Parts: sequence; C-alpha cells; structure tokens
Amino acid sequence: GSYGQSCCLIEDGERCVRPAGNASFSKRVQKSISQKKLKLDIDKSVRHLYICDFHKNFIQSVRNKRKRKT
Ligand SMILES: [Zn+2]
Repeated sequence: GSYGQSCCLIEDGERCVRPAGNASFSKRVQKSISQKKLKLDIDKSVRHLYICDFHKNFIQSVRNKRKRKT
C-alpha cells in the first residue's frame, strides 16, 4: 500500500524494487556516490530512505577493490 519495505534507489532508470532490510540512505552515503558519479538516483514517490541489501553491498564495493583475496 503506501507502506512497502523495499528500496529507494534508481539505477539507469530502473526504480529498484528489491526488498529492504536494516539498510538505509543517510546524508553520509550521498558523498561516497557523488565522488563516484554513479547512475544511482532517489525515489521521492515513497519519500523514504530504505535500500535493498544488494544496493547496500554496491556502495560498499566502491570502498573495496576488484582484486580478490586468499
Ligand atoms: Zn536497491
């Protein structure tokens, strides 16, 4: 209904519909995306700050490295 524990992100125009958990979109997350110029916009329709755990890892991936570990 108006309530819906799902994401608030948009990627390339696909309004993310993955289920939302403990993950959210604080004013600190923004700067990590701005410094990376990703296609990750914000759904103002539900006017909420929840994200799916798939997107939670994505913004945490840009702080890591594509080089694997032992
Ligand atoms: Zn998402």
